Amino acid sequence: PTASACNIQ
Amino acid sequence: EFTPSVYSLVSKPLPSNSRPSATLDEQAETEDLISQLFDLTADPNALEHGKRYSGLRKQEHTQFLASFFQLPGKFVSLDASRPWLVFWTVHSLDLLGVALDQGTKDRVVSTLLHFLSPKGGFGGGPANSQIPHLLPTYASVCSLAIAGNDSSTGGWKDLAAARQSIYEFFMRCKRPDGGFVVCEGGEVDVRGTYCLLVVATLLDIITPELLHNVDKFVSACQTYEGGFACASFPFPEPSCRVSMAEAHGGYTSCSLNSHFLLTSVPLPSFPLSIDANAALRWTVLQQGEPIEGGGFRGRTNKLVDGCYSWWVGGGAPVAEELVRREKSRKVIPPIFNRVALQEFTLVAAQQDPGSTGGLRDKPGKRPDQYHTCNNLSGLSIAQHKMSHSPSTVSSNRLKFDASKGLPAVKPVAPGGGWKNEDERQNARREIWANALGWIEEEGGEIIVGGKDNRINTTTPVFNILGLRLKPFINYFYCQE
Amino acid sequence: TYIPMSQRRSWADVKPIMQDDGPNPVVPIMYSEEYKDAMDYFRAIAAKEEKSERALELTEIIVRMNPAHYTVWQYRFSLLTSLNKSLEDELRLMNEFAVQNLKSYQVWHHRLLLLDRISPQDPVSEIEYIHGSLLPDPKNYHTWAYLHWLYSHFSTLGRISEAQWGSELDWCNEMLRVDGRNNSAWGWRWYLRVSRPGAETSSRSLQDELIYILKSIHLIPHNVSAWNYLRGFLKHFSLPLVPILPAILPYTAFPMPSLPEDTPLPVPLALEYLADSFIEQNRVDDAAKVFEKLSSEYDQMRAGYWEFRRRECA
Ligand SMILES: *C/C=C(\C)CC/C=C(\C)CCC=C(C)C
Ligand SMILES: O=S(=O)(O)CC(O)CNC1CCCCC1
Ligand SMILES: O=S(=O)(O)C[C@H](O)CNC1CCCCC1
Ligand SMILES: O=S(=O)(O)C[C@H](O)CNC1CCCCC1
Ligand SMILES: [Zn+2]
Repeated sequence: PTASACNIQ
Repeated sequence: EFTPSVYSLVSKPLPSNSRPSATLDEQAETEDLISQLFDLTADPNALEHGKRYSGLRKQEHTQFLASFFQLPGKFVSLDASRPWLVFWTVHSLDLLGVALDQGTKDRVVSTLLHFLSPKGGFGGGPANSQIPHLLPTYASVCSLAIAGNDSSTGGWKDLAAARQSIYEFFMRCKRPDGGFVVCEGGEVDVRGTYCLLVVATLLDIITPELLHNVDKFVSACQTYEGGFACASFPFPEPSCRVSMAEAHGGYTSCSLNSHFLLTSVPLPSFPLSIDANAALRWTVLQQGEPIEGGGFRGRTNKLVDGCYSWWVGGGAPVAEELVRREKSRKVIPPIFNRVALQEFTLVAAQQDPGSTGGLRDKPGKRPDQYHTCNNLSGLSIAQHKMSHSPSTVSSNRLKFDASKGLPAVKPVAPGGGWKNEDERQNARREIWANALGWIEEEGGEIIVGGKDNRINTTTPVFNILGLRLKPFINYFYCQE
Repeated sequence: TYIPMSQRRSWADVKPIMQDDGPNPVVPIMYSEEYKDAMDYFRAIAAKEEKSERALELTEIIVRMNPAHYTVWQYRFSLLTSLNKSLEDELRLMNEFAVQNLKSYQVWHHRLLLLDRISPQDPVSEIEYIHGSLLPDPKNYHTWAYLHWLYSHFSTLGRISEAQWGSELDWCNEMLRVDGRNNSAWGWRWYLRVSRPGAETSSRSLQDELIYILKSIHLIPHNVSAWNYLRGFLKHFSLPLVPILPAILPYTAFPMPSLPEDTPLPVPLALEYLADSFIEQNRVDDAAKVFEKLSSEYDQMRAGYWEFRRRECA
């Protein structure tokens, strides 16, 4: 389970 | 018949056409992941032995969020986004129907107020370390609406006093083309526009000079696909404005929401129109197939992501309303699969049961605050039929008291403010009224898997509970 | 072993400032010894507004630990400007960051500011690097938006030659050859062929464009990217759908289709095309029927939307 690549800032 | 369950539909991969690519490799691999998880899981609509129960594990998610104590060192990558960590938590808890005690709320308020610069605006951390930024500003203002109140320690009082400074901060961010920098020397895109317009609307600090070209910057973001890109480039007022990237779920949400907020501003030939029907079309086209859990993706030919349930799904009723107004300009079933989306959340987006809790991008990814918040925000939009009701806006106009309100903002330019008190008050009424024009359609509720899955109703555009939005905006417009 | 900055000779003169988020703050983070110490001294540096080399080095220390610290990045660039540092050197530093950071808004904007200030007479070297940058992640949204800005900015200065545009279109064509499902590449092609101010719009430029779009669809009939591009194309140039219909009809069961293996029919987007064709001919009844088939059978996920379109006819 890898971390999600969702940056919003 | 118009919102079929994923389980009642044939699951078939996206056809290869005998031309394999890197995209298709990831798509298939992801199809297998989601498809298998659904097979392991019991159909939420049925009444199966040995199969996982898809019920919303609310207590697990609450505990995932409890981690109001301290965060592991690896959270340093978000040391500049602490107000988001606050918002994702206090908003999720609001959706999950879990209350914070007054003591804990006070901590939240105190923490955020320490992020407030006297010069105006909130930063991603303590004011003595970080400069103001439009995003932390939105996240902080929204968080104060959720965890604060109107007492001397409620935070709202402090916001009201900071109104002029926040406004002056907003003006320093303003570019001539209608775009805003997210901070001093910062980047420019609809994220900033969205966050700024939301706060300006709530705090009653909107002026003509604030909005000039802001509308044009957003319209020009719309691409051929129908969605909206991050920004538009002005070729030297400008000869023409060109979109600078793909139609994107997040930026489309920011664009639709921004434009919507502008439509209630009493300016002439404002705001420049968008292609509502193309926005709606792009929106509905981003919902995945049965094999991929009917979750939303953020871009054409990319993978579904739980966080887009809000960015894309949450934009649906804004686009739908704009389409409605479009048809009334010249002169009902649901516009997206409200059932499938909930199923994706319950089955695929939740952490495996009996573990850390929280919701996630997709199977195979670790849960986090961000996806927890956006998965549940989308779930809300899907469970509850949201609509902007003219009759409600009209009702708001009738009860609006223009004699009450906080002191007008002092414009940067002499003629930057409203022509006169009448224009300003009519503007205050329109902005306030429309901001409270969202209603949950009675009988429109759809709760897949049973009422124990129900969460609270979030407001489109703002993304905080109506019961927060009302007392909050009423405080700043003195309509309490 | 780490050496606290309080014991560093170069910093002995600086009194560090503690972080002030009040008492019992929420969402507090367990900073490392290094990170906290660096910020403790940054707070003092920025508070006194010291523009120095050590301040510059400190900013690199911090941003390396947290590539998203917009405050520190802002202070760094003001250092580059103030100290009149070599922006070319800094650009080469940014090539290291662009490797592992990938999706940091602050890294990319920093690169943008650099190239704005440097303002090279020919951006060809930067254009190349961006292309190479896209190999590990061909769909990096930051990168594509940056390439859009680079060409838009420098073309406004008149520094994009016809040879430059021409090679760019070659590179784009190659991107779509390697992955025709790369919607980012399609978006770029739209910029090169349609949206850019200097785009060639002739009654023969359109010919070539349709040829390209159609062949793309025939190679990959279920490619949503190609279909969207086709509709955006006809819509932008106000072209009739009817004449081109013969090339789409086969998918409802100028270049024509073959049929390729693993190609289930009908293609829902081809049905949308057919439906909108009927609307173009004012055959709302025939349009409704295909809209109803989309809602009932061929695209049930959007049953409600196609039902809306079917009513829009009546
Ligand atoms: C994986 C998810 C991604 C990359 C998030 C994209 C969405 C946005 C960017 C929208 C951000 C919106 C605001 C910060 C208001
Ligand atoms: O999944 S939820 O978050 O809804 C709740 C949850 O997991 C706890 N289950 C306990 C454990 C054993 C006996 C009583 C109930
Ligand atoms: O905005 S105010 O003038 O009220 C307060 C003030 O300027 C603080 N500046 C800090 C100092 C070092 C890190 C970045 C921000
Ligand atoms: O939709 S109803 O309100 O009719 C029924 C209801 O909510 C069922 N929730 C179950 C009950 C027992 C344990 C787990 C979840
Ligand atoms: Zn995501």
